Amino acid sequence: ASKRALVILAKGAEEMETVIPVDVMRRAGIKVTVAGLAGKDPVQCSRDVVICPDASLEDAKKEGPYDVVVLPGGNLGAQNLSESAAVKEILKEQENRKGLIAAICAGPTALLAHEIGFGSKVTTHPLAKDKMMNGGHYTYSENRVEKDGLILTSRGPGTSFEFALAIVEALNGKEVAAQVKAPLVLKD
Amino acid sequence: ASKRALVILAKGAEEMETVIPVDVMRRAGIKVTVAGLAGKDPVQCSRDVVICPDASLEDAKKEGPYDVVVLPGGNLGAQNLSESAAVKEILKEQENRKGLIAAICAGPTALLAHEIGFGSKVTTHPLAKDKMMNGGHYTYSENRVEKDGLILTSRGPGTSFEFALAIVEALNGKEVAAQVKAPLVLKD
Repeated sequence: ASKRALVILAKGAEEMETVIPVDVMRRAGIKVTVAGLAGKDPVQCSRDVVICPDASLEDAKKEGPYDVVVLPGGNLGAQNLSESAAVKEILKEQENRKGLIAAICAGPTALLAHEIGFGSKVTTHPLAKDKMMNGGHYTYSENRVEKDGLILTSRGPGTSFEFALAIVEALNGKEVAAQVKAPLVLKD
Repeated sequence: ASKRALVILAKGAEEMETVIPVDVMRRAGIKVTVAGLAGKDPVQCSRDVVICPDASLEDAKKEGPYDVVVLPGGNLGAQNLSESAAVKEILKEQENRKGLIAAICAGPTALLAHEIGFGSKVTTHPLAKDKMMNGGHYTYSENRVEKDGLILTSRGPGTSFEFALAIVEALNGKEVAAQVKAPLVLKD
């Protein structure tokens, strides 16, 4: 009866956009797997924080399905996610089974690379808007968190808490998200 | 001419309170050393994120002095910081040379354990107030970030961004902090 989250961690990922959702989701009782795109080895994030993943993406793929797939941002991290065939397969499968897909900052540009969720309203970091909108396949929003169908996006490192709590609310409901939120000392 | 920050990372530390200041400080051009209390080995944080430190505290101690010493929170992390003689020596030396000391959430209770900054106004997580105030050696504040002399404290994971930007402002000034803040997409 436990919900499950897959966080895909690639070199160059924004480490704040990785750790905040992982932490908050585990506070909500979600079983989170931080999976290294390139294997089980430690990942050097965009600001040189080095994180040890829980598993390789290859192994984590076999232990699906996941209730949410989470794509952190970071320009170079997002480019690695966009170029990976394994990520394409995971996201397409998640779209088909109508599971939640969540991406933050530059992370959403991987959805475009893999032709995921076309027609949805999405947000990105302001600096990633042009890239996301190439072709007009999405409708752009400037909301700090945007949820359209099964696609949940958010704008930046400073929206990471709102992003993570939106995932919790979608998976576990509003009361759990409020319970988890209170000890964090968030402003609003 | 480069400012230098020491972040002391112990088992049980709050990983969000560790990564946000490290990331934000590096965005500000500060040279940050994440030092493992127990050595160079990977550190399991409170919500099971595993971080590889840049150095052991023993080695980082020899490469001082630092313009700021940063103490993350996490109940068990803070207890490990409070019991460590090496931390006592680092903090006392930092107090003597009038360097900045920054601690967040439960982190400030290590200042009490090591008899640091008595008489200062401080804040903590609400759940750590009673512990910090044992003996009445400090004056308590409920501000999200509090700075009294060379002691800078903050309340929780949700104040981590304000905490980190206060460090940047103290070290590099208000204009750098504002420049670093803008791409983060913080609300206020």
